[PDB]
Amino acid sequence: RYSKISDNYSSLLQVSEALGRAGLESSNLIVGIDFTKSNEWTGAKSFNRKSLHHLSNTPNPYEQAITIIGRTLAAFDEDNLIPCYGFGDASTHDQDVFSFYPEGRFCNGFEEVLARYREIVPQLKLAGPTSFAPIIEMAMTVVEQSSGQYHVLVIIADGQVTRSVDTEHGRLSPQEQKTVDAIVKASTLPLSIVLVGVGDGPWDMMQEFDDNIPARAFDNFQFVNFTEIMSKNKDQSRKETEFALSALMEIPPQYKATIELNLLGVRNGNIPQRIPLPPPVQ
Ligand SMILES: [Mg+2]
Ligand code: NA
Repeated sequence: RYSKISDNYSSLLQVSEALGRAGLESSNLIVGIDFTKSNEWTGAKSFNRKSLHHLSNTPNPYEQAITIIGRTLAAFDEDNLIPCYGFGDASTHDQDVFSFYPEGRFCNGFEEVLARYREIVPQLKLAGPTSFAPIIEMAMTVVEQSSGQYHVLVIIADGQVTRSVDTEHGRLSPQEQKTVDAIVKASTLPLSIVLVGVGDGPWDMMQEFDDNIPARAFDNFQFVNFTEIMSKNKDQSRKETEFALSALMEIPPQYKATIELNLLGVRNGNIPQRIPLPPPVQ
């Protein structure tokens, strides 16, 4: 489907212009980066047995995804300010997020996101387990504090939310419970959530995860498999446009939904204020 569309898109500029014609207006971007220890081994097939957070003269999958999404959404970002958070390292585990800059200061453009990411990475201790509840709750808090301006939260991760050891008997983990609850509660705000999967996975459980999210006033969640798209044997430009479209094609409909439900521009009033930890760096 996005493959069929991308066959006509040679640049991210075209994708940006298409999003605009599709109704997307002022749109803000929040980025959350997975710093769990599994990043050390989920690059076995997709990244030459290197860590997915390996730094070098070629971008790792996190840097690549940030670049494509950032370049595509930049045109809609009026203040160019991107709240950016890490989670899953030893300072946050599955409980918190940390801001890329102290005092929760936002990054100035995706270029600063990328630069600051490279500074932070060598100082982190990767940990776990995996929950997206803190990062989704952080995004909720930012949306509320902005008085309901429309945000897209892009979570880039190398593994699904941690499951129960007794998952075979239908039991949910607290990580699953809180993450699903956060997705549902986030639908009371003008907020879209895109989960970008990098690395080997496994990601075969995501369709089912999506299907099992409880009913919401609008569908505010998308999963996109970066690795599967970028592993196709076609030109770089069209792998990039396919990924951009696969991640963002549904953003303008979702935006329109937040207007129809009168979520846009208002405070919900029921949103706990999550506080980001400082970046755990020198
Ligand atoms: Mg992981
Ligand atoms: Na913004």
